[PDB]
Amino acid sequence: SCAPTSLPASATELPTTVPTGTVITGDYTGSYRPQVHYSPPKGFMNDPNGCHRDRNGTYHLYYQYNPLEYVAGNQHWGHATSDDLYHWTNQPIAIFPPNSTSQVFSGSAVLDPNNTSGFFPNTTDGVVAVYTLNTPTLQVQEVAYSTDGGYNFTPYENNPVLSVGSNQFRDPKVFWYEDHWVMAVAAANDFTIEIYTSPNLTSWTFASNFTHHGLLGLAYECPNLVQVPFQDDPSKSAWLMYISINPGAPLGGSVGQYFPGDFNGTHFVAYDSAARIADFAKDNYASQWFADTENGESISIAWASNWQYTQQVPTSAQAFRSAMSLPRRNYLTNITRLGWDLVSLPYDLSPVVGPSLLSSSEANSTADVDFTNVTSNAVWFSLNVTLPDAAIQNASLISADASINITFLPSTKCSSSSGSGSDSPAATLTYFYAGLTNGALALTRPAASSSWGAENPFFTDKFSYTLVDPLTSLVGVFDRSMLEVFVNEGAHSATMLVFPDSPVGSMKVATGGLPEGTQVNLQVNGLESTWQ
Amino acid sequence: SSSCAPTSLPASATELPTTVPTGTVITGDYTGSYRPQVHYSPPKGFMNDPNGCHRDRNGTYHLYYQYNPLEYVAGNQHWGHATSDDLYHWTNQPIAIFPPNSTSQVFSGSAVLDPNNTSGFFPNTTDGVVAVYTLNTPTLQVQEVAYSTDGGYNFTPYENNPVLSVGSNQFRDPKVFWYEDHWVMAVAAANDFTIEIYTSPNLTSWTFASNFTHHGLLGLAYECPNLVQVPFQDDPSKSAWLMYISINPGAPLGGSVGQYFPGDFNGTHFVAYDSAARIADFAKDNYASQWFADTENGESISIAWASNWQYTQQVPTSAQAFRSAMSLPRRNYLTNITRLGWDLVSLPYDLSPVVGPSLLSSSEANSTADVDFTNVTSNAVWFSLNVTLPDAAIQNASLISADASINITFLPSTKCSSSSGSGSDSPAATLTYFYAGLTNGALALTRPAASSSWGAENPFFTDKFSYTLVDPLTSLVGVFDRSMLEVFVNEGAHSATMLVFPDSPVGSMKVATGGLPEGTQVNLQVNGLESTWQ
Ligand SMILES: *[C@@H]1O[C@H](CO)[C@@H](O[C@@H]2O[C@H](CO)[C@@H](O[C@@H]3O[C@H](CO)[C@@H](O)[C@H](O)[C@@H]3O)[C@H](O)[C@H]2NC(C)=O)[C@H](O)[C@H]1NC(C)=O
Ligand SMILES: *[C@@H]1O[C@H](CO)[C@@H](O[C@@H]2O[C@H](CO)[C@@H](O[C@@H]3O[C@H](CO)[C@@H](O)[C@H](O)[C@@H]3O)[C@H](O)[C@H]2NC(C)=O)[C@H](O)[C@H]1NC(C)=O
Ligand SMILES: *[C@@H]1O[C@H](CO)[C@@H](O[C@@H]2O[C@H](CO)[C@@H](O)[C@H](O)[C@H]2NC(C)=O)[C@H](O)[C@H]1NC(C)=O
Ligand SMILES: *[C@@H]1O[C@H](CO)[C@@H](O[C@@H]2O[C@H](CO)[C@@H](O)[C@H](O)[C@H]2NC(C)=O)[C@H](O)[C@H]1NC(C)=O
Ligand SMILES: *[C@@H]1O[C@H](CO)[C@@H](O)[C@H](O)[C@H]1NC(C)=O
Ligand SMILES: *[C@@H]1O[C@H](CO)[C@@H](O)[C@H](O)[C@H]1NC(C)=O
Ligand SMILES: *[C@@H]1O[C@H](CO)[C@@H](O)[C@H](O)[C@H]1NC(C)=O
Ligand SMILES: *[C@@H]1O[C@H](CO)[C@@H](O)[C@H](O)[C@H]1NC(C)=O
Ligand SMILES: *[C@@H]1O[C@H](CO)[C@@H](O)[C@H](O)[C@H]1NC(C)=O
Ligand SMILES: *[C@@H]1O[C@H](CO)[C@@H](O)[C@H](O)[C@H]1NC(C)=O
Ligand SMILES: *[C@@H]1O[C@H](CO)[C@@H](O)[C@H](O)[C@H]1NC(C)=O
Ligand SMILES: *[C@@H]1O[C@H](CO)[C@@H](O)[C@H](O)[C@H]1NC(C)=O
Ligand SMILES: *[C@@H]1O[C@H](CO)[C@@H](O)[C@H](O)[C@H]1NC(C)=O
Ligand SMILES: *[C@@H]1O[C@H](CO)[C@@H](O)[C@H](O)[C@H]1NC(C)=O
Ligand SMILES: *[C@@H]1O[C@H](CO)[C@@H](O)[C@H](O)[C@H]1NC(C)=O
Ligand SMILES: *[C@@H]1O[C@H](CO)[C@@H](O)[C@H](O)[C@H]1NC(C)=O
Ligand SMILES: *[C@@H]1O[C@H](CO)[C@@H](O)[C@H](O)[C@H]1NC(C)=O
Ligand SMILES: *[C@@H]1O[C@H](CO)[C@@H](O)[C@H](O)[C@H]1NC(C)=O
Ligand SMILES: *[C@H]1O[C@H](CO)[C@@H](O)[C@H](O)[C@@H]1O
Ligand SMILES: *[C@H]1O[C@H](CO)[C@@H](O)[C@H](O)[C@@H]1O
Ligand SMILES: *[C@H]1O[C@H](CO)[C@@H](O)[C@H](O)[C@@H]1O
Ligand SMILES: *[C@H]1O[C@H](CO)[C@@H](O)[C@H](O)[C@@H]1O
Ligand SMILES: *[C@H]1O[C@H](CO)[C@@H](O)[C@H](O)[C@@H]1O
Ligand SMILES: *[C@H]1O[C@H](CO)[C@@H](O)[C@H](O)[C@@H]1O
Ligand SMILES: *[C@H]1O[C@H](CO)[C@@H](O)[C@H](O)[C@@H]1O
Ligand SMILES: *[C@H]1O[C@H](CO)[C@@H](O)[C@H](O)[C@@H]1O
Ligand SMILES: *[C@H]1O[C@H](CO)[C@@H](O)[C@H](O)[C@@H]1O
Repeated sequence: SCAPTSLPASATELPTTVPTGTVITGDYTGSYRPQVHYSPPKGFMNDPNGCHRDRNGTYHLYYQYNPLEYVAGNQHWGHATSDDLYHWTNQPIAIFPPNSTSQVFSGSAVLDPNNTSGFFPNTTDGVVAVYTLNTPTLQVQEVAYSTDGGYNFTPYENNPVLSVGSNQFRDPKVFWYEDHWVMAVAAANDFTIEIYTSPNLTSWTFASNFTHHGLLGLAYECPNLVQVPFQDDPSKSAWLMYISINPGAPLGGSVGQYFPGDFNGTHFVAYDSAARIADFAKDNYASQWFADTENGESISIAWASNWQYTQQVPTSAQAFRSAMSLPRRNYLTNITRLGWDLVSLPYDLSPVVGPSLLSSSEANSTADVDFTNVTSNAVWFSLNVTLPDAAIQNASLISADASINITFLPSTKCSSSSGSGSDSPAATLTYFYAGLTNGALALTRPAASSSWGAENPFFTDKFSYTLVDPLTSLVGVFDRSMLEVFVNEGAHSATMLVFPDSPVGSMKVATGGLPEGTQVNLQVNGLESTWQ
Repeated sequence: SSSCAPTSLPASATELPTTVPTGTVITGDYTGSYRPQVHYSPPKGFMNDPNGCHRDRNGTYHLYYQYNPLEYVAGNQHWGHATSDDLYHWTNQPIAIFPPNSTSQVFSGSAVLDPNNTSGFFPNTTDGVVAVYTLNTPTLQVQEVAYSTDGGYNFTPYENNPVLSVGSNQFRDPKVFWYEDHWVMAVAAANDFTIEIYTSPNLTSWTFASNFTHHGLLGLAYECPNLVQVPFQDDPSKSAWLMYISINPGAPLGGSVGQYFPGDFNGTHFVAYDSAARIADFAKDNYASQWFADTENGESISIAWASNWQYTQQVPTSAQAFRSAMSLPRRNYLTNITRLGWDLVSLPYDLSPVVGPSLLSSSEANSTADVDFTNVTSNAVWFSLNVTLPDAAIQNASLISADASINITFLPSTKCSSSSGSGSDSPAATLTYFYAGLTNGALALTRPAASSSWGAENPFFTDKFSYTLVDPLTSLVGVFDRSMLEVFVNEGAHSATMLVFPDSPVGSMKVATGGLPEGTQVNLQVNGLESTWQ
């Protein structure tokens, strides 16, 4: 059969009061509902919050949650748990505002195993949440603590723990550094990340400012100050300041940027004055790193949307708005010429990988992969290309036509008669080894595939990144309404929402003009739903 | 007389010579349905970066440009030359600078007047022009000098060229200017993401002064640096220095883009006021901006190449005898905008010489004005929309309806299009702005894929661009010129250059406002523009 395109009113109707102590029940069957990404059971989700791995290995994801509407507001912290970052268990709402005229904005969570806070005299797995409380006139930082492993939180009796008398002061990311707690918090409309320190998470002292770096956009948000291992040597690492900006991103709306540098417990110093954008498309925002991971592990997740159209995407009839990105493992590397680069790769996908749909070593060919049998409507693919040494040593031996095309094509079996009726691909990827646009990689969601997408004036159709080195590896995940691509071992990555009128039913992978002796290896797998 | 511009031209108008003409102006047919009528485009062939931009002592503006006279793609670079007194009415001139042989190219550079004969080239004239440009060879990029004594038409190479080599193949686009007591060159160490600053007493001996490295967006290369002094918009007695750098490829929208840095320059060092990156244009088709040398005091005048390296060599205009047009000429200022602070202002240079008949004037709020310009033979229009919100709405924006918006749509001609079936009526370009609601301050500029078979199929021809204001939109000015739309927001605070290649020519425009607060004043003015070629 075919995934429903709209759900019964009982699956999409939202409560008039926020459920306390109860898990919100969700129908995850909609034709747009991602099957291996997190999305809330009902309602509207945005930024990931309080991300941490507990001592039993369970990942806790919290998130900005409107349980009452399909648009942003009434923010609570939703909560889901996973042991593998793919199979999620919805949990009751973790943090509630004190009244209907306040909202629980973004923040972070840490384990306090040594009871620095004083909240945990008889436990070693105390969790402290540090979050922004939004009121009509102020944004302040507050603490709440959990003794049950991060399910139920109690507000700190002397909240707030930090106010500067500002209405633009939010998204505290807290972490342990040697002998004290560090908070990175956004003085959002001043384009400043403020660094504060604390011995106990409740009394905070100003250390330093990081101001007017990289792209300003209209606000700094969701700062993450994290230590990231080197891809080619995970014994080595550097600090990275990751800043989300919204609005005012170059593609429009929201985007993440980063700065490699040094951190010494009080001051972050960037290695240079350059601006670096994390993702070359527009649906990757508010990346948050999981606290309490071990040495050599950098784990993050982002909200896979854009503030310019997140509240207008056509999924509310399927009981949700917004999904998280694939969970990510991060590295730092140097790429040819450009130097510093934030590597993003999908966190181990093995737990959701299903049957092989195609395995091919054919070069200069077109492989058609039908996945109308894959009930998840989600696929993974990996394409490796190894050029002959002669082509690496002399690039003038590569034909101008040497290229790769990947197209995701609409289902004939589950086609909508109401949409475009187009045979337009839902999504395309094009790369040129040489010619006039040498190294250029285009990722597109053709307007002709989506009535909604064509009409939305911010739903940009085409994205590109230009490689210096030849493309040697490409990995992708398509999950009903999302495509993520990872180029050259995660050197470059892009997160793109797609809302085709007809569900994707097949994909074509074409290579052509590749030099004599070029090795091509393609693998495609159906993914297994984590919700069904 | 024709009723519709030709979409394809006779082979005589498009066929390119097999040898580069010397001493002769290349003849051009400027009638194609995509040929801009108030922007500069080469008579035939392929153009890119503006070069050697300067005003001579007679008040004549000289535009040079990267020129392939032999193909409709980049290569065989010479300097083309056109002159104007007003930066709208252009006169094509013979090719100004030629490579020494068939295996070298004249890459980008700048030109200056040397009235005091610092160079030694001009013992008997105060009208000497010196061009400083990159010579590209298979293995090297070096800086060379050439001088003109006839007012910038014919150049002679300096006998001891090159004037500057560092043994690099990525070393180009020198912009030279006078600072107090010496010449300054800003030149790109392109693949090192460094602008090198050299000084010279005479334009032929250059000394290294300082580096400006790894600032703003890196892209894949730094190109065409401009280090210029720009007056304050609200106070012409004040100014600051600006480092303007083009990057290609690797721009965030894909391909090529311009960025800038406000700062201080003292003759040897440029120091940015902060570590922020600032993008000049919020669309895709504005690159290699160059400032005119030797303007009057307090006039900052620039022009850019209105294209993108990802599709400039593939745009469907070669059948109309050209590839590439320059942007409108721009008057530049610096200002502070709400919250963001420093901002490069770009406004169209005085358009009065090309303004034709008024097509529409409206004071109506919450209405739709339909403007037919099928009778405007230039197929080019200017519009200005002013909006004055009531003070109550300025002081408290929660008083503005979520519906408060402006929509501008450019619609295909019924008079010059006989096309039928799906997509036939798609707008060629749209502009949408919201005062409030979920995307408050958001301005979208789009070129619908459905309007252009070529644009839909090109994988780099991005359909939608946006910029988000902090302040309400109070002014919007635009020029549509056959195949180009440029928009200027809030007195040139924000600007965008966007190419459009609709299957049918544009014949009409709709301007709609809705949901505007009670007592909002709106003024809309639209004029046909007069062709500068015809
Ligand atoms: C993947 O899709 C792209 C289109 O997005 C294909 O690229 C295009 O390929 C053709 C064939 O090489 C190009 O045509 C050629 O034009 C040049 C002149 O520019 C000519 O010298 C060649 O003989 C040929 O006729 C076309 O320009 C090009 N389009 C773009 C936008 O670059 C690509 O071939 C596809 N690759 C595969 C493996 O399917
Ligand atoms: C001012 O900036 C210029 C341009 O960045 C500097 O010259 C450049 O210096 C670097 C470092 O010495 C050179 O990079 C290196 O190149 C060699 C050759 O391929 C390579 O073996 C090394 O691994 C390294 O990447 C670069 O070639 C060179 N570029 C140019 C155009 O000369 C210059 O040193 C700076 N001067 C000062 C005083 O800061
Ligand atoms: C650190 O950064 C903050 C934020 O930019 C600075 O505080 C701001 O200071 C300016 C100038 O007085 C005020 O106009 C803003 O309203 C303040 N913003 C906030 C969030 O308070 C602070 O002065 C900086 N401190 C240091 C030591 O540089
Ligand atoms: C201009 O066009 C836009 C659509 O692009 C109109 O926007 C919609 O406005 C209503 C409120 O009036 C919202 O509820 C919709 O969500 C908006 N659409 C989008 C895509 O955001 C806008 O009203 C139009 N304005 C005028 C003056 O015609
Ligand atoms: C709601 O709580 C916030 C602090 O949490 C307080 O500032 C505000 O006054 C409260 N509002 C009402 C209506 O009680
Ligand atoms: C809790 O810790 C206190 C010290 O603060 C100690 O006296 C007591 O034995 C502990 N109680 C339990 C149940 O472990
Ligand atoms: C981890 O498991 C232990 C033993 O089963 C249990 O006591 C503890 O509560 C668990 N911790 C968390 C954070 O769930
Ligand atoms: C945290 O440390 C500060 C500074 O010593 C102290 O004043 C404050 O009381 C501490 N808070 C708690 C809850 O221990
Ligand atoms: C951190 O480094 C800064 C210089 O960037 C220095 O001023 C400060 O004292 C250092 N702090 C510590 C804790 O070493
Ligand atoms: C990248 O190269 C720089 C030298 O330019 C070096 O200092 C840094 O450690 C390198 N980083 C990685 C991740 O290899
Ligand atoms: C691919 O096709 C190119 C272009 O026709 C040809 O030169 C080459 O032999 C082919 N290479 C492979 C690996 O099949
Ligand atoms: C591509 O290469 C990577 C690393 O060498 C490997 O893990 C992967 O299985 C390869 N994929 C294919 C389709 O051969
Ligand atoms: C062309 O002129 C350049 C610059 O003088 C020189 O380097 C190059 O060798 C010349 N090429 C030939 C083929 O003469
Ligand atoms: C330019 O000035 C330098 C330094 O005084 C001098 O050596 C050089 O000969 C001059 N060049 C000419 C062409 O006069
Ligand atoms: C220009 O300023 C720099 C510092 O920014 C200084 O080192 C240099 O001496 C100055 N040069 C002149 C000519 O004043
Ligand atoms: C912008 O504001 C800064 C700080 O007040 C000031 O130094 C600068 O001169 C201003 N620039 C303009 C163009 O008004
Ligand atoms: C425009 O219409 C809105 C209702 O949509 C109304 O509130 C407003 O008063 C009108 N404004 C003007 C200037 O007529
Ligand atoms: C808008 O006002 C400006 C001056 O503020 C004026 O130059 C322009 O002609 C006006 N345009 C309209 C639409 O009234
Ligand atoms: C969801 O859209 C589908 C199109 O496949 C319809 O069949 C259904 O009625 C609902 O509108
Ligand atoms: C979504 O809307 C469709 C209308 O076709 C129904 O099929 C479904 O029950 C739900 O209301
Ligand atoms: C509300 O009712 C619908 C059917 O109309 C069910 O799908 C759902 O489980 C709930 O009972
Ligand atoms: C649940 O909510 C959805 C989205 O608003 C509706 O389409 C449905 O009928 C029910 O109200
Ligand atoms: C669930 O119930 C608790 C009980 O006090 C409320 O505080 C909460 O807002 C929600 O309604
Ligand atoms: C969570 O909400 C459910 C709704 O039925 C209750 O059963 C529970 O007591 C808690 O309020
Ligand atoms: C230019 O394009 C137009 C499209 O209608 C044709 O009429 C003409 O013959 C030429 O192809
Ligand atoms: C433009 O179209 C004409 C035919 O109308 C041709 O002569 C020319 O080669 C180009 O295709
Ligand atoms: C002149 O050039 C144009 C573009 O290639 C052709 O359409 C025409 O036939 C002639 O070759």
